[PDB]
Order: sequence, then C-alpha cells, then structure tokens
Amino acid sequence: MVLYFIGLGLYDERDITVKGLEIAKKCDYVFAEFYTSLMAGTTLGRIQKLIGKEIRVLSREDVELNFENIVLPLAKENDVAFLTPGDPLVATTHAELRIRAKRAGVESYVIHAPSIYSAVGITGLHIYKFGKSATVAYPEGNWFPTSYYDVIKENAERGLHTLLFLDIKARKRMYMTANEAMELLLKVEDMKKGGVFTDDTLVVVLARAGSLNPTIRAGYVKDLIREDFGDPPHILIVPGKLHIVEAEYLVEIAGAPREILRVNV
Amino acid sequence: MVLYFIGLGLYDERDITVKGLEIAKKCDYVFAEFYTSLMAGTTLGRIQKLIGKEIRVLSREDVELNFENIVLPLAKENDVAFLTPGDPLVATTHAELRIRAKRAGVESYVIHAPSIYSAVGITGLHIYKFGKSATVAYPEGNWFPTSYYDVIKENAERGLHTLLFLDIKARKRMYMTANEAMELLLKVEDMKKGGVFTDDTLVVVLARAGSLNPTIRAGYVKDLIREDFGDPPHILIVPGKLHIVEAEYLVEIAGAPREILRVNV
Ligand SMILES: Nc1ncnc2c1ncn2[C@@H]1O[C@H](CSCC[C@H](N)C(=O)O)[C@@H](O)[C@H]1O
Repeated sequence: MVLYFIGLGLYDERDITVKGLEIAKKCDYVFAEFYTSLMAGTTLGRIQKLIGKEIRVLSREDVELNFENIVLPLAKENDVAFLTPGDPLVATTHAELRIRAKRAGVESYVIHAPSIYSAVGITGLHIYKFGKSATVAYPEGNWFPTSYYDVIKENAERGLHTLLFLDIKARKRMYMTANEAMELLLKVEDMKKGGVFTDDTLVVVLARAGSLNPTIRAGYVKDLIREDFGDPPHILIVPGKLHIVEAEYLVEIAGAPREILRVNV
Repeated sequence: MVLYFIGLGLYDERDITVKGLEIAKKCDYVFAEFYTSLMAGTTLGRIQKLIGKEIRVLSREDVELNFENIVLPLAKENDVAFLTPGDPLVATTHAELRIRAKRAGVESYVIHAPSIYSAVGITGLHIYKFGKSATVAYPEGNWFPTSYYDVIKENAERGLHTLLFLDIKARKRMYMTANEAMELLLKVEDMKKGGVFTDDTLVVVLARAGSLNPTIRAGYVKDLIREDFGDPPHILIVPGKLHIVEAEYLVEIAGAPREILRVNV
C-alpha cells in the first residue's frame, strides 16, 4: 500500500537505523540501488541477510527511466521499500521520485540514515561553517569540468569550508580518490590562476566514513597528494579560515602540521 | 579503554543505527547528553528500555567542565558509551571531547546517525545548494542577537539556501517554533531594512524530521507566519533561487503555491 525510501548509511549494513530495519523487514518487496555511493564495508548478501528479504538491485537507468514501471506498480498493492547508500535524498536526484509516486497514487515515506554530508563532523571542522558543496567530476573527452573550483573560491572568500563529493562510475567500479581530486584541482588552478588551490593549500581527507576506523588526515596538498588514504570511498574538504578549536582537532586527531595551530586572525 | 560516541538520530528511540544500538548494548556504562538537542519523539525510559542499560544523563556543565572526571575514568577500564541526539560531532563542542579522550589515554570511536543537517534533504532542496548554517536564538533582556539574519543575506545573495536551527530550552523542554522564528526575523528586518526577510519571502518548514509523519510546508511568510506546523521540533529554511525541480517538489510534496514556479525560480 506504500513506498518507503530507506537509507542504508555510510559503510556497512549496520548503518541502517533500527526504524529502517524494522520497517524493511516487514515490506513485501525490497528494491535498491548502489550507484549513487559506495558502501565499502558490506555486501548485498549481508544486507539481504539482515533484512531477511531478496533485494532486487536496480541500475541508474532502471530508476531514472523506469522507476514508475518497476517499483511503483507494486507499491499499489503491497508495502515496498527502496534502499540506497547513505541518506536516500542527499546528493542524489531521488527526491523527484516522490513526485512520481504521488502522481501514480502511491503514498511514500522517508527513513533517514547517516550521511557523509554530516559525517564530515568527525573531521573536527564546524558543520555550520560548511558552505556550498560540489562534486569533482572526472574529465571526459575534450570537456574539462571546473565548476567545483569556483565553489571552493566563493566559500573560501567567505571563510567557509568546502565539502567535495568525489566522482564515481558504479558500473566501471571506478571510485575517485582524494589524490586524483587534488591532481585535477592543481590543474584547474594553472588554468584559472585564482590562488584557490595550490601545493600549500591545507586540505582534509575522510575515507570510509562510517567505519569504526575511518582515515582522517589533514595537511598541505604538497604532502598529502601522494599519500595513501586506503580504499574508497574518499571525500575531500578544503577548509576556510579555521577556528583555533578546529585547528586543535586537526592536529591532535588528523595529524596535521602543528603550524596550523597558529591562525592568522 | 574504549569510549563510543553514539548518535541517537532525529526523533525517537528507533533513529539510532543498528550498529549504535548493538555497540551500546555491549557497553559496561552508558552516558548521554540532551542539551545540544532533544529527542522529542521518545523518552529517556524508552531509550533505556531499548538499550537495556541504565543511562546516566549529563548536564552541559557535566560535559564541558567535568567530562574527564565523569566519563573518561570508567572508560579507562571499561567500554563506555556517550549518547547524543542526531549525529555525534555535528554539535560544535563535541569534537573537542575526543581530544580529551586521547589525553586520558582512552581510545574513542564515532558511530554516526541521521542529522537534521542532512535530513533537510526531505524538503526537496538540493543539499549542495545549502550554504552557511545559523541558529535563531531567543532574545533575552537587553540582548538581541541578529547574526543569523546576515547568514541568510550572504547565502541568498549567492543563490544558496539557509538552514536555520531553532532555539531550544533543554531543561524546560521549550522549543522555539518556526512561527516564532519567522516573527523574530521580521523584527530584525524592520531594524536592518536589508530586504532579506519579509512577508514575501519564501520559506520552508520541516517539523519532526525523522518521524514517519513530518510536516513539510513551503510558502510565503505572510501565509505561514501563523500556520500550525504541529509538534516540535521545527526547523526553518530560507531557500535561495530554486532549480525548477526543487520548486516542483515544494509544490507537489510541501503544498507550496504554484506562484513559486515563476517567482522563485
Ligand atoms: N563513507 C564515506 N566516506 C567517504 N566519502 C563518502 C562516504 N559515503 C559517501 N561518500 C562520498 O559521497 C559520494 C556519493 S554522493 C551520495 C551520498 C549519499 N546520499 C550520502 O548521504 O552519503 C562518494 O563518491 C564519496 O565521495
């Protein structure tokens, strides 16, 4: 009789909320997509085992083109659930799917889950200081994306931190690393020469957030660009002017250079 | 030797993640703070019942002043859990507590949970378009804070949305409503005349995020200022220019006026 959008969280099958699980367990049909983000600490099997249902995985095309033909038809006579990594409506276009549900006469409900958007709090950077966000897109062909560069500039100019989602090619199983993101930005700087991103720029890397032992490292681009941050997914953050307490955390927890402790008020 | 920062999520005792609940159960001691925010849809008893552990509630002073003397000692020879509403470390003062753990020779891990910071994605507004965040605080005595007004101005100026956390009197359990927030903003406008928040401003109200029946409403201040959005907690959003898809969601899902499709896009 209804459609539930249930988030699965950051890293493993246990990042789903209790609410999400109890509801998923009772649904008649369970669908899911795993292309918007990467859950590096679980497997389909482990999720199916936890939920106790067979999970039909949909591709980007299945959702974007046939969500109303594959999922919605069943939601009219049964309790159906649509699973996604992290939070279902964050950094995705899944919100529009609720409009499709409505027009098909299907009531929908949303069950949230931990999101990278807020998990960045673990980096010690004040969440309220994050500005506009952006995604570092893999260049393809003769098209070289640069919008994410402008976002960093605008935020930094206002003293705001910039969260950078990193590209992903689910089918090709290619997950952009922080290292690759840094390389691309240095290239954009050479083009625009805005002083936005250089070897001296302080940056923060968060890898496999959600895991019990995430990789959190802060430092200058010149020293981190070739560092190994472990398996994906990775997120890159270009901080704005730091509060002393932020700097203290980056140094004590993310092993940043003790010189950042001396902020230039 | 291990301290666990566990997020309780958005609204009720089921908003904790499966990972958080299980870890909390295996802990010898369980502490909790309910001053950075509250869990409006549940009670301490229901949370205790779910965890199956006695939960010692700590005040603000307990944490900020005596965290190392109340929680860390037991964490040296036991598994201790520290529960907080939402996602740990989103509240600005939490991060520092991890540094205290380190200096006490105690390991700490963070178990995430849904945060309102990310749950706002249910409003249909693109998460990447949210800029700096702010808190609307109740004026008191001869003190009238207005910095949240400037945040809205700078974000909107760059086409970004502004998330406004609303004040809360933790002990008294008094929640500032979106209505009160709107009234305060109109008063600040009358004083600053910046043309940032008026009867014609479009706003979005999200009430009881996390609940299965949250209230999602969007409209002009003149029409929503005295509307009843239901029980707390309420969150207010002043969106910037809208992408057509955001507007269609606000209209179809949040009951916004068709007018927004031409005036705010
Ligand atoms: N656990 C994690 N650690 C680091 N980055 C992560 C992450 N989970 C997601 N991301 C980042 O976000 C991108 C997917 S964007 C989709 C995000 C999702 N709805 C959420 O709420 O988290 C990834 O390519 C990656 O850069």
